[PDB]
Amino acid sequence: DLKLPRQKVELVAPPFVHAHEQATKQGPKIVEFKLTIEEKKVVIDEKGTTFQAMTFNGSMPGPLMVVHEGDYVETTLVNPATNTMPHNIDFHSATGALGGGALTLINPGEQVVLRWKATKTGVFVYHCAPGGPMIPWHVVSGMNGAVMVLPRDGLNDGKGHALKYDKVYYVGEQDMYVPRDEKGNFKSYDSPGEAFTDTEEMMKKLIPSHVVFNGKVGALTGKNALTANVGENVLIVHSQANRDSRPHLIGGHGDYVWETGKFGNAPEVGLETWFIRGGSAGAAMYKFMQPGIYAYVTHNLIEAADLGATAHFKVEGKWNDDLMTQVKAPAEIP
Amino acid sequence: DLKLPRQKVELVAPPFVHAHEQATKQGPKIVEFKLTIEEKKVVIDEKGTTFQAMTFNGSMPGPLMVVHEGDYVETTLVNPATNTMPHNIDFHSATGALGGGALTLINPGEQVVLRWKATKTGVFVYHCAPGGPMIPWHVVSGMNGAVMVLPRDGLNDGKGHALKYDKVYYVGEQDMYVPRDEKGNFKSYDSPGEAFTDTEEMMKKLIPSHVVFNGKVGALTGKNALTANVGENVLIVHSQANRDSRPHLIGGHGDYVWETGKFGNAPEVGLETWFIRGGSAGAAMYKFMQPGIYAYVTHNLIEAADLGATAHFKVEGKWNDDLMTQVKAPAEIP
Amino acid sequence: DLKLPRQKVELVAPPFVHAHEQATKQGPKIVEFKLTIEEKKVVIDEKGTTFQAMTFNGSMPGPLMVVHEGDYVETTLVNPATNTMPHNIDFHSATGALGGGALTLINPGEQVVLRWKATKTGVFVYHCAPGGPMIPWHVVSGMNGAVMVLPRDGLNDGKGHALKYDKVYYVGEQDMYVPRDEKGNFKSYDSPGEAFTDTEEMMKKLIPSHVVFNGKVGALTGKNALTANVGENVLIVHSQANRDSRPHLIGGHGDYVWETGKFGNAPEVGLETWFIRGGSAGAAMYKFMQPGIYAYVTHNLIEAADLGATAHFKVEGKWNDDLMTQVKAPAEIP
Ligand SMILES: OC[C@H]1O[C@@](CO)(O[C@H]2O[C@H](CO)[C@@H](O)[C@H](O)[C@H]2O)[C@@H](O)[C@@H]1O
Ligand SMILES: OC[C@H]1O[C@@](CO)(O[C@H]2O[C@H](CO)[C@@H](O)[C@H](O)[C@H]2O)[C@@H](O)[C@@H]1O
Ligand SMILES: OC[C@H]1O[C@@](CO)(O[C@H]2O[C@H](CO)[C@@H](O)[C@H](O)[C@H]2O)[C@@H](O)[C@@H]1O
Ligand SMILES: O=N[O-]
Ligand SMILES: O=N[O-]
Ligand SMILES: O=N[O-]
Ligand SMILES: [Cu+2]
Ligand SMILES: [Cu+2]
Ligand SMILES: [Cu+2]
Ligand SMILES: [Cu+2]
Ligand SMILES: [Cu+2]
Ligand SMILES: [Cu+2]
Repeated sequence: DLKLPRQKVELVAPPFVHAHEQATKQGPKIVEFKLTIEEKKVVIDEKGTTFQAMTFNGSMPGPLMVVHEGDYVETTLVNPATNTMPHNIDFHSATGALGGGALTLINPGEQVVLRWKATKTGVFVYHCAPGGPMIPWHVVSGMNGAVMVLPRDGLNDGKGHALKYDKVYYVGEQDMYVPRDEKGNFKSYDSPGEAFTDTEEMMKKLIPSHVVFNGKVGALTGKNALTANVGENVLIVHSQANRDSRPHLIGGHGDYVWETGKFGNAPEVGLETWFIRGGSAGAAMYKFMQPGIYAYVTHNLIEAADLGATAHFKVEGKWNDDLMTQVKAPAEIP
Repeated sequence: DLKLPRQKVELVAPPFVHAHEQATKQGPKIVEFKLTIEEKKVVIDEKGTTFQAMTFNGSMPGPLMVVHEGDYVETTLVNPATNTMPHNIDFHSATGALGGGALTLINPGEQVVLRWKATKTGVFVYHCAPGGPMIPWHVVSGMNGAVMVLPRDGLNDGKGHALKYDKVYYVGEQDMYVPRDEKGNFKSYDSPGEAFTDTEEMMKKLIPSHVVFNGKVGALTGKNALTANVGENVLIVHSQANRDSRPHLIGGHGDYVWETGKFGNAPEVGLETWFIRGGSAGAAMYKFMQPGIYAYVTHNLIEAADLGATAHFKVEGKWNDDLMTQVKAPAEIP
Repeated sequence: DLKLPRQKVELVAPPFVHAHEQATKQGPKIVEFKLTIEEKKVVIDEKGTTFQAMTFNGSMPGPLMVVHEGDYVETTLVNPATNTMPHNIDFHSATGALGGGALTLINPGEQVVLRWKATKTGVFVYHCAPGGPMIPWHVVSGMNGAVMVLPRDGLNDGKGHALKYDKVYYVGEQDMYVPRDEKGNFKSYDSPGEAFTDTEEMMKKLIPSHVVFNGKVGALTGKNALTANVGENVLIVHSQANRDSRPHLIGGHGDYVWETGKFGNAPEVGLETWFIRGGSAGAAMYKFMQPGIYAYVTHNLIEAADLGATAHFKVEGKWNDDLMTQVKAPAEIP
């Protein structure tokens, strides 16, 4: 029925985001994406703890999909025979059939093609949701990502002005539940199925062992720190499919923040810390003013420093002594 | 002193809501309600776990009371001699005397009549609050409900347009704390008083055993699923008197959401997931676009799927293939 | 370089706030503050539990600093040789160098002078953040306070009207993690260093033993209840540097609330309960209408009643029977 132009997107791994337009002169298109599910054992911390992950496209989070209002998003979801479990996909951006979940349940060896019309603007979670107790399990095993639906005129501040970002990053936060043995060491398992009983028991107690960005402690640091230059406006999309978070850029602010993540609402301005409700994505933009290292955290600092939820930015440019200066370096008290 | 017309309301059990006007040509009235407290042992899950509940009018949540701005709400609170504990009522909608709590403490065998002027619009929690450690205990035992204070002109979108709902449901969410024995089985108790010591010990650790809607796992499913038709605008009032929640309609959205619950503020639009602060009620309206089953959850999916916090909607009407379609059913990967 | 007038502030202990102007005709100044760090063992509850606290200026929270937009805040941070640990300060109001933390690390025996320009309006957390796992530890040991950056025209309602408070209080909420011995009694320690291992183990489990205002159970009660008169507009600044909170004034409302705490955004109106994201300060103003006792709580009522997070207001004036009246005192049921 649907006679619109087709455009393929090459997805890229988080925290990066596939190339896209903000404001566009294009009309509605059918935008084609492929997600291939991968179950895999991964390392989640610097001590070598392992984890039975379940992923879209091999990453935690799944990649960010970007379209415009009124596009049709046509996803080929692939569950190779090398996986063990059925899977599906639920888009919080979509209308009907449990977000798509009721139309996309696929066994290992199968694929399905779902299309949904992008009638709601904002950033939104997508996640697997097979049914029943498998829903939380697949999500907290890593099977969640996000999609961004931009207005065709790009972003605005609510107050008629365009808000154009120079770059965008996607920070997906994952609560993980790794059981411990009697000795107190984290357990390792041979399969997701073997991990399930212990993992569910822990899940129901509601306290994660790890809270990470991009799948692992320290993922968005060192070589893989986020970057910017003084003067650049950076959009940071943050999602959490199961559990609340409170993002904060240490040494910066949220200049324009959509904490509930939906562009039909004006952004709030000048925030210190914002709030991502579990089951949602939000977004914050900041124009960097100072060079140096920043930490981007959830501001439960226990989670940030001790459970894994810290990213860095390394920012280039000239220090601004008007905004901040060390008037007197550390010295002995007179 | 107060010479206004009197109107009696027949309360109805949640999730339903007693008949009322949205916009009205009536002026202020004294609106009369009766709440009769019932302490009772109830079943809270499909395994037969029992629970020492304390209720207004026999239900968890207590029933939704609906009035208009500037009405006077005159409540006869009754504590029959068949109960064991003192009780009272605190309305977050009311001004003075700890919300009414300091004027309504009644022993078994007593009743009291409190009137308060509805000067604040929105949805609001009411709950028992006897004093001290009994406050949390009575609340988490089930002694909470909500009241809705509508503008006399009905609801609006902030942007001069009326927002008229076709039906309203009240979802009261309850965190419950049922201790376990050494074997790991939930305990049963002969009285609320006998449950108290174990229950308080658990409460202070801040992790519920169950998180339910309408008093029990699965209460708002099967026969008792919520219903709608494609084209109907449904208001969903959600309250949580003690603990945060993050509502989400799976396959839908919050078209207009007052997550802090107060109609003096414009609604937010197009939300995926919203946030009910513990100690509050909020409200979301959605116009259904697709038939079929929806789940309405808190989007901590562990809580939703594993601890009890899932409702269903069954929606009648015609499927819209423009909004969503299964382009290719599950098939073997080529 | 900076040739502006200098003004010294004499800080005062919370919940009080040093004298300041709301609207002002002054231009930018360099506003001088001194904070002297004190590590000390304190009592945190009415049972005599002790706690290894780390403080700015001897108090939990640290004192509220008040300036205006475009002022420069020049803080002398002093770490006397009588302390054991290094410390620093991070202002969420400031731009660059991890909020100042990267420019203020001082060993016992040292002091440092940091200046930052107040370019963001609102209430903001400040806290110590030495590095790594020490960050959460110093914060949850008490090393956090707040700063308020007022517009030069004072506060407004977003809708061109001034919002002038008659008094302001600062409620700093502290999550505390005091381990228990095998017997189940809270442990005491001879030094912060000796407390660290047990305290970190508990911290990572994310459940506080105590949640207090102004450093101790019952701190803002009795002699030290907050006060008001009917007719007075009271601003209540609330901060939580590590963990969410949901403030509520029992028997009142938030007439004007900036829950995210930033004055570039209009306040919300008529709230029952608001939400302070961990890592932030927010503010609520209320004009008292009724005399008597109010409780100001976090509306996790377990936390409020059982873990320490209750303050009182004692309010003088004339009871308003229009707003609320006891129509019939407790009596036997007919
Ligand atoms: O930022 C969204 C917010 O801005 C307002 C204007 O106050 O509308 C702007 O954004 C809309 C969505 O992009 C545009 O359609 C509109 O033309 C533009 O003024 C609000 O209505 C909206 O909530
Ligand atoms: O939806 C509430 C929001 O709308 C505004 C207009 O932007 O006011 C509307 O609602 C008021 C409350 O019902 C009415 O009194 C008013 O006349 C109407 O325009 C905002 O002021 C308010 O925050
Ligand atoms: O309350 C802040 C809110 O109000 C608006 C008007 O709707 O702006 C007012 O506040 C600004 C900050 O103090 C002033 O600069 C402005 O002149 C005044 O109208 C909004 O723009 C703002 O979000
Ligand atoms: O801003 N520091 O946690
Ligand atoms: O929207 N699904 O959890
Ligand atoms: O408002 N009482 O918890
Ligand atoms: Cu899956
Ligand atoms: Cu979901
Ligand atoms: Cu009671
Ligand atoms: Cu209450
Ligand atoms: Cu310190
Ligand atoms: Cu911080």
